[PDB]
Amino acid sequence: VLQQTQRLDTSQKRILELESHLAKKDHLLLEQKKYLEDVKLQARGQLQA
Amino acid sequence: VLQQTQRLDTSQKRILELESHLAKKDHLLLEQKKYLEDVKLQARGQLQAAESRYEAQKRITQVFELEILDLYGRL
Amino acid sequence: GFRGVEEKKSLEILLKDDRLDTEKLCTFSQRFPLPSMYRALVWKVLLGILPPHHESHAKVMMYRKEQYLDVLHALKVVRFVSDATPQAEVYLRMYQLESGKLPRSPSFPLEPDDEVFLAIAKAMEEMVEDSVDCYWITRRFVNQLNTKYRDSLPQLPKAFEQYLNLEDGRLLTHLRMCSAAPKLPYDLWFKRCFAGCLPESSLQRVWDKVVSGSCKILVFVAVEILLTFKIKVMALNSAEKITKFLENIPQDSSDAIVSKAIDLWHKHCGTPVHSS
Amino acid sequence: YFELVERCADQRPESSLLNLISYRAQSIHPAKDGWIQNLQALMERFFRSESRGAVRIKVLDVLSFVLLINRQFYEEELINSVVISQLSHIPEDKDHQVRKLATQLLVDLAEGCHTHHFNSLLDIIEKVMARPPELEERDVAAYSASLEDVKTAVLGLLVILQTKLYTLPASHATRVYEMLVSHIQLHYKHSYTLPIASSIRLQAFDFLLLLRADSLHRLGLPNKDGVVRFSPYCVCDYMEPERAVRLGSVPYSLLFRVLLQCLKQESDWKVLKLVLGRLPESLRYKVLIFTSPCSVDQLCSALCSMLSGPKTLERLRGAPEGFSRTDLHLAVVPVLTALISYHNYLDKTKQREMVYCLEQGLIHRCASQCVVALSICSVEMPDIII
Repeated sequence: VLQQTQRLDTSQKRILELESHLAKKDHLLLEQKKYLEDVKLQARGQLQA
Repeated sequence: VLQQTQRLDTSQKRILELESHLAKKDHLLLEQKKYLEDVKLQARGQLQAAESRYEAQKRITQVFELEILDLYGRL
Repeated sequence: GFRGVEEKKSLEILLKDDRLDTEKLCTFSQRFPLPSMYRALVWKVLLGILPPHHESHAKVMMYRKEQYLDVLHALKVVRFVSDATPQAEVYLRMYQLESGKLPRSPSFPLEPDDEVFLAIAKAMEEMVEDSVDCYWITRRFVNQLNTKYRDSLPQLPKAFEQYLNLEDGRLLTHLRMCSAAPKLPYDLWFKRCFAGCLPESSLQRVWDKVVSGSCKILVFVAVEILLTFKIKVMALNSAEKITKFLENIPQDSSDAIVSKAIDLWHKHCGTPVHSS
Repeated sequence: YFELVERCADQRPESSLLNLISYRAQSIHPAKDGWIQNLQALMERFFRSESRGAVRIKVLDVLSFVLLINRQFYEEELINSVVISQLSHIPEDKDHQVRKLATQLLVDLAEGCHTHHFNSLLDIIEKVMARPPELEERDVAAYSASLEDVKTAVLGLLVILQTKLYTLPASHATRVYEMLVSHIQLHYKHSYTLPIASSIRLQAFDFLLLLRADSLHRLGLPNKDGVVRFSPYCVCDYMEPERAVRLGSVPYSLLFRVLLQCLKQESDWKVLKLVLGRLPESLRYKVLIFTSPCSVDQLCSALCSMLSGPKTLERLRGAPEGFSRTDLHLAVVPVLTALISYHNYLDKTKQREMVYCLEQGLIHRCASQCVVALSICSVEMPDIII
């Protein structure tokens, strides 16, 4: 039981770390999505001219 | 002990899944950066394609302009 | 109160961003006047002459200047225009060429659409210094009239008849007793957008709003025209006399006319609210 | 040109609209501005407001290809903008090919979709599965194809469950299991009889009976190689929803209850041959039955009453031409043999009936199984084997 609770606590903390890291990755993906939207908006903005 | 072992295994497989998730999101971010650079490159290609269209039509109008100036000169 | 400073600095903040938010610029243009130094820029951005991204303005203005010079040189080549041709007629011929509606020779009489564009072009000349900028602003404005407001402009006369009563019912009753309501100059007010009716120094305050999506500002400009001339209109007594007076209103009170028309349009259609 | 074709689409031949859709599909990828809006417009015009079958199939295939390529990055945006907004009317759709292909699309999409839009995709699959007094002998076969979308929807639920069981959030597999089970129970509520419904029940039961569980309550399923993978998130255990990593309560009682109804009401022998063929193996896992509101008493009652009365043979259809009460004995005796292990959890009247069924089996070709079973009954059930 003691070994399992040490491992439970460490793995739950690791999960929280990984979830925060994954949230950061998702935020970066959303930012790059709107960066591509911005990029192609600029590109068609002078392609239309 | 069964519940505790189950809680660990949920967490430990979830760690492997979350690490594959972080790896996959990093690889998706990399391929997305590459795709943004490719759409930026296609932007240059399409802009220069439009420029070439304009230059070709400009030359066509140049030939017709010289024809018009010649025909007017002959009047 | 230094509210002019607040307006100018807010617009400079809206213009500082590497990407100009056309929606925020439209809302600002609704809520406030444009400072004259940024009017041509903001009109170009809202009319789509310049795209939202500020970096692209140099290359896009190169494109606009190239297109202007190409169309102008083409009109010179087919001898449609000349150096003597007035700048407004030059813009009209450029617009006709770019829209494929150029006649066989300049001696062909102008169509009503041509006269409307010519009137707006004449008004634009006094507002926009640069010939390329003036032409592009003119063409996009007239194209907005034919595309963004092809259905809205015909409704404007009825909106005039409504809001005119809603601010002074007895005045519209005075007009209808003359049965002159359908003979009022709606083609001037709403096809030519008061071009040639108001001095351009204050017609530009109207056109700020017309560029930013509001053609009801035209309705309220006409309403404030007739409210400002209540002393004269209530002394008018014939349909033709009213029509001729409304096409040649005194220009002294025009600054106040447009100011109070914007006040009336902010009162009846509410104050614009920034989006959350 | 294709703007003109779009503005005269109603009058065009179908191949012209196919070319238009291919062209617009070219226009739909993340490199092009407003590609989501372009796809939404194509979907609206040529699926939502078009009634020709091939054109809608082509636009549905365009959407399928767009999802196949661009679910890498834009899955959520596409689902919100296009799929939920356009395919939601598929249950009311009148084209059978279009409905079948649309639930195949929604299924293939929901299998991988682990966002909070999986519930929205299962909404459309469910409303498809939520599906006559007059039929002529050949018109039965022609009409039968009008339900293949129900088939692809539920066989799609099988694929979706085989994926979603091992992936969070665990409510996804929970909903798929509830839909699969409540639908295979709707079969008995409505007493469906068509061969499509028979095959649906067969395939669904074949998948469902393969749900194993380890000592850790974790559910499991075999891979292609037949090796069981136990789920780290979905557990057979009953949780009351009334007043840490969240865990998927996938209680075996729902599947068990519909197994009871399959024993009591099924008519297709190919299904009972399967349910009886896989019940002994499933009954090995006492974790399944005990951790959920299962009723072993009802199970023994179903099997014993199946053997005791002739009514089962008056209920069965599609059995082999020589099927007899003896064949029913051969099939049920294995389940009773495995059911002996639940003696402490069976009512003694049911134990007496089960012992009586095993005793009755000594007449038939399963005499060896009955004698072996009765030996264990002697050790385990002395107060009733006396």
